[PDB]
Amino acid sequence: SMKFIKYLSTAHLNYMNIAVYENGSKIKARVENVVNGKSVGARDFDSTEQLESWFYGLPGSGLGRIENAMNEISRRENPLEKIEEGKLVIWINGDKGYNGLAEVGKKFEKDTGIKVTVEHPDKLEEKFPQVAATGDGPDIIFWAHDRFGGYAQSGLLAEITPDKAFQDKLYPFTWDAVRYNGKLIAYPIAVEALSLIYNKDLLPNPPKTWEEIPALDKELKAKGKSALMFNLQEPYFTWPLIAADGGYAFKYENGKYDIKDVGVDNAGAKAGLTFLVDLIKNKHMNADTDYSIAEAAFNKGETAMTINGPWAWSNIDTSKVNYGVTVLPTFKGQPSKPFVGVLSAGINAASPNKELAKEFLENYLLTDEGLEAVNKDKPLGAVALKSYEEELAKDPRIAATMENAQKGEIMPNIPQMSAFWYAVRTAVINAASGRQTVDEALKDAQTNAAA
Ligand SMILES: OC[C@H]1O[C@H](O[C@H]2[C@H](O)[C@@H](O)[C@@H](O[C@H]3[C@H](O)[C@@H](O)[C@@H](O[C@H]4[C@H](O)[C@@H](O)[C@@H](O)O[C@@H]4CO)O[C@@H]3CO)O[C@@H]2CO)[C@H](O)[C@@H](O)[C@@H]1O
Repeated sequence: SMKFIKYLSTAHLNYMNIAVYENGSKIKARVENVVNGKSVGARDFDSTEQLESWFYGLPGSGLGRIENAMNEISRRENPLEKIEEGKLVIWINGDKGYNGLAEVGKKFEKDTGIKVTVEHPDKLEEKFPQVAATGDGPDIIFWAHDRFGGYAQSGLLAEITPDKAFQDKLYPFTWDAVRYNGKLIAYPIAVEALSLIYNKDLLPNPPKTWEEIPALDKELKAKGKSALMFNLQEPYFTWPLIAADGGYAFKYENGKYDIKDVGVDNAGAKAGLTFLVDLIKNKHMNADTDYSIAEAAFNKGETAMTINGPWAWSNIDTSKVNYGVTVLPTFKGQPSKPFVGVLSAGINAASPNKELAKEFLENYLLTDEGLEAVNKDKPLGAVALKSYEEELAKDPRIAATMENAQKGEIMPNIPQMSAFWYAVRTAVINAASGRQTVDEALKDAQTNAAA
């Protein structure tokens, strides 16, 4: 879906260039490190013609104009469309099929004359609670369900009330993910869980255990390859290893979560992160690997494995790597325990388009045809819609997604999940980079999560 076409500049500036991709039916241009593929920024374009007209229209010339292009593409991507009556503004994260969703918007616009804009503003899930509070932001926000309880607690979300027959179309556990204080606060879309992704040409049988990875990396470095690369910057990707042997966010009792019973600093969590840091101290992995570096390395056949969600699969299809999707490795004999997210669509309490939003979500998006259009852009994984899931469940990659999900946990949607994530992210980066030891990083994470 992300298919490389060319570098824009004939000469690399400071080992940076602008990588131009065919992105489904659109174009994406990224400011990339030409050595490790690290992406510094990106913007979408309708077509190569629009890309060039934009580029030929920038100030400067020669390499100076490339630089200006890089500065424009690499600066923060801010919300552009403002809420208006008779329009829908949608925010969804940049790794999801937002062009497919826009196509669902076009079906809505054809039927109703209401235009539907889709954006992926940077840090949309942080921008939302600050601007929706004051009447701005989008009509509809997409994120995994863990963010939504914080939003609901602050009054930022309309209560959603699909009728019983609509509720019967989605799996009951996906409704539970978006239930907060006895109210539905979002429409569940898809069920996400990390899986192990491996190159069958480098690795016909993936390791069952994390403990095999150091030896695997040893023999692959000899052939100039890596065993495993994945995004070390976001705790979502490292959590499954941290949870495997006992780590948890909040203990869920008979009825509720106990925000005072935090488990980011127990023996299991310490063991998982220690194994992670040991991979780095032994140079099997690099503390600076982010999402783009790992993706580029795996899709070019430089590393035998990665850890990612379904939103990444079609990029690998395009790369033509002979890949498999399978259950995460065990740690200490215990299954890796990924946090399961339910991609969910909430309606802004400040939206003046609440009935149009409901109509868009229920009768356009949450249909076999609507989800397929999104899925064709970036795969959704398992979907909350039973009719569509029963067809997707025949795909072994979906079966593997659900196996990892079943070995994991649905994320809590309580307000403090935000604090938990921020604390675990700081703990992993500090332990990975050697700014802190494992024990002292997880001790601080313990503190920051429960406050
Ligand atoms: O300033 C530091 C960083 O702060 C911001 O990131 C925060 C988010 O605001 C928090 O919400 C949380 O993020 C969670 C996320 O809520 C959770 O759903 C999951 O995200 C997955 C997602 O489900 C999946 O579909 C796919 O998109 O991958 C996501 C993981 O990247 O896990 C997140 C935690 O890793 O915590 C993060 C900080 O870690 C801000 O957005 C960052 O840009 C900023 O650097």
